[PDB]
Amino acid sequence: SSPVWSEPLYSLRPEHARERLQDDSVETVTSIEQAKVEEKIQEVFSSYKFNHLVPRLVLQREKHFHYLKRGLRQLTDAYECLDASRPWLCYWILHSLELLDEPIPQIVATDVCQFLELCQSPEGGFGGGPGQYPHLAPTYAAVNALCIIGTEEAYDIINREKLLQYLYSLKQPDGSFLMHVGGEVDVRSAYCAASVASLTNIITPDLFEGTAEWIARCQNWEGGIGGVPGMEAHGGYTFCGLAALVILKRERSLNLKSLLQWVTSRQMRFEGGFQGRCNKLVDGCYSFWQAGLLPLLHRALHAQGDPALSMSHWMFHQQALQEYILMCCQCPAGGLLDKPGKSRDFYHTCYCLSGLSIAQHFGSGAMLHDVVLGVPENALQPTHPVYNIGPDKVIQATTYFLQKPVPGFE
Amino acid sequence: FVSLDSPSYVLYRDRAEWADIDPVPQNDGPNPVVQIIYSDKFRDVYDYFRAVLQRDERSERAFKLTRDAIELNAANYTVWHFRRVLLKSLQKDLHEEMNYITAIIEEQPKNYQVWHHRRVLVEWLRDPSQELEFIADILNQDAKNYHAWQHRQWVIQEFKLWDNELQYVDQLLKEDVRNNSVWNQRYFVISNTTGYNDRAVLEREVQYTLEMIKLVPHNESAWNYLKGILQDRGLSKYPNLLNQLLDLQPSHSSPYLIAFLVDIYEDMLENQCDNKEDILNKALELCEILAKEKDTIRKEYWRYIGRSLQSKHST
Ligand SMILES: COC(=O)CN([C@H]1Cc2cc(-c3ccccc3)ccc2N(Cc2cncn2C)C1)S(=O)(=O)c1cn(C)cn1
Ligand SMILES: CC(C)=CCC/C(C)=C/CC/C(C)=C/CONC(=O)CP(=O)(O)O
Ligand SMILES: OC[C@H]1O[C@@](CO)(O[C@H]2O[C@H](CO)[C@@H](O)[C@H](O)[C@H]2O)[C@@H](O)[C@@H]1O
Ligand SMILES: [Zn+2]
Repeated sequence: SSPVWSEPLYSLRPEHARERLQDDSVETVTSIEQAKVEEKIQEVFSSYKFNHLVPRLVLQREKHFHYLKRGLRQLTDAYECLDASRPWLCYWILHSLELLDEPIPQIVATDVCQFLELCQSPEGGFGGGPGQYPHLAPTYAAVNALCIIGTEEAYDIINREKLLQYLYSLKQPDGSFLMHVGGEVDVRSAYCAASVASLTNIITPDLFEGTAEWIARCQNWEGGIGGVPGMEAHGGYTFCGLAALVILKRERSLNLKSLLQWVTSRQMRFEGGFQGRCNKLVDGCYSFWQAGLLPLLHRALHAQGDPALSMSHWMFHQQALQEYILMCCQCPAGGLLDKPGKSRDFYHTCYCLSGLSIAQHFGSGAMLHDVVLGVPENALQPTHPVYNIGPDKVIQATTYFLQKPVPGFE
Repeated sequence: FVSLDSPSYVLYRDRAEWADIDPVPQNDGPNPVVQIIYSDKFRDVYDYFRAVLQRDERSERAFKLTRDAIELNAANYTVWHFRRVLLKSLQKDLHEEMNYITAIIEEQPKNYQVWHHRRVLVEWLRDPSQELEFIADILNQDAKNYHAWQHRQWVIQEFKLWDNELQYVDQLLKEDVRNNSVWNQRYFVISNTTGYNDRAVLEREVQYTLEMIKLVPHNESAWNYLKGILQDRGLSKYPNLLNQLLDLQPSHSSPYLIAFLVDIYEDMLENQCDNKEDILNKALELCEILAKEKDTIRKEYWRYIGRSLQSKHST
């Protein structure tokens, strides 16, 4: 076998070259773009191999940490485009720190709580910044950020009575939710609503009536889930759809066979990462939205007594995903990214790390099996596949809020 | 009136016609986090926006101000909502507003707010007449823009504009047969018009798809559409298809063909086929080929399928 200082990689096997795109001599925009990405990625993979010497891969934790720590205070005017997404910046950064096992100083934690209080609307929910209308997306982010902090100060920020009224104010007769008052409907809203309502213990019998059925209407002929009924299956919306159904305990509303076959098909044979939809490009953020579907599907199938489920692995290539993230998605200045050639950002930092943690950690019942590629220090903290915050944080928040009544409902 | 980048642009704090209203600064708290150090121009517009919003000032000046706020951050859904409140309150010409959103979407087509705004306008006008041509222009620039497709589906379904869409699908499949958005549109059109229960329609679609597969055998979208249009009745309900793919196997043994065979065998076993043991052996052999050689990225999936087949069909 191998000395400890060399670790053979799947993407470096000689037979891996056979996985390059076969365009059948028929060039289209799609194949031209795929080939350009593959050529760049092969150059990257090759830079990690020195004939039979293959040094262990390294997650640059310290560089990522410094990048993240700086983003938590002041940002340049380049971030003006995110002025209606400020709770997202809090969530993406705090969750990345949490995965990296970097403590959140007490003062930082209090400051985050205070700012999110300012984003909270008197009508319930949180807006993208102080004085903005509430919207389910920053509401989801703010609640997750508060649960990551996990102090009584953080939990008590949330106005639960108004939050529940706000969710009611967005609920449509067909089971769907508006993203905000006078706004658009897509499957993101069902997940944002289900996530915040379950964490804060504000679910009424009424609240999600019809919602499972509406989500099922968004599953399409491909087996994944589109933003609304009729639309192309996409990893982001598929994650939202399945996670919302897991919260509602209605996963069986879907065809799990076609979903499983679709998501596993989204892992790229050459790159090792995931694409968001068939015949589009690999992207590090799908390390979460797509690969996070496998622990959800595992749980769903396990609940049905499926005798064929693995007791050690998720149903995707855990090693190849770790290889894609570690070799292709790290910015040497810190932060992570979509694919080589793209700029780092806090969103890709959050989801590449979340996907890495999923890839490293299998758990089902009492069975736990880790596969940490590279140096042992690469091991991240685990993430909950429904909420995408630490499982410890989920338990602590849910326990806290279960001690409070559902607002105005016995 | 004057655009944000116009040489003659003046900050709102310097405008005589705005002198009567005090701007409202953003309170980020005494110890800010994720604090964006705005440009002077950005902060100026948003300080006056906060002022008009706080006062609920439904004025022509507030209406013009929202255009600038949008240029500065077109993802600001609060500004878009207020702009719609003003469109109604001021009884603004909605055709002029359609020309505005047309320009805006052309500039920033990957944005939820701009598409939603356009939909509200079309709903208010009950006028879909510019939609298919406009969307086609966006799709000419990015044939997979998700918002553009979603808006197109809405317009077609809402206003019953089905008649020419299969022809449009065909043209885009000619341009890029790998465009999964277009295969999705194909399913959307057919399921909502003729349906796939018409056996003549289903045959037309199966032939069309098999032809595309012959032209470009490693194009996943066509394989996926073939399975998609047959799966609910059950792949085993189509005995001629198996033979046709088995005839193609030696010369075109792609992971897509091999996976499709496993899918057929899976369904056959579920429906008490003759020669169960033989079909099971063939299915397990193919799962192993896929796991070890032809589709190794999906080794865990193929191994699961093998175990699943044995748990259901071994005896
Ligand atoms: C939680 O999931 C998300 O927020 C995904 N969002 C964007 C977020 C995003 C953020 C950044 C970023 C973050 C911090 C500093 C600088 C940039 C960059 C890109 C983002 N999105 C576009 C994207 C991600 N991966 C591929 N693409 C095209 C996708 S999104 O707001 O839902 C979105 C908005 N649109 C119009 C399409 N997606
Ligand atoms: C809780 C939330 C807000 C989840 C977000 C879920 C995601 C990521 C949804 C995707 C939405 C969307 C508009 C996708 C289309 O993206 N368009 C692209 O071109 C990216 P790609 O080529 O990878 O599809
Ligand atoms: O993936 C197929 C699976 O999705 C469901 C919904 O859960 O239906 C979707 O796909 C059908 C084509 O297979 C479409 O006719 C339907 O509109 C769409 O929702 C299941 O019925 C199907 O087995
Ligand atoms: Zn991405």
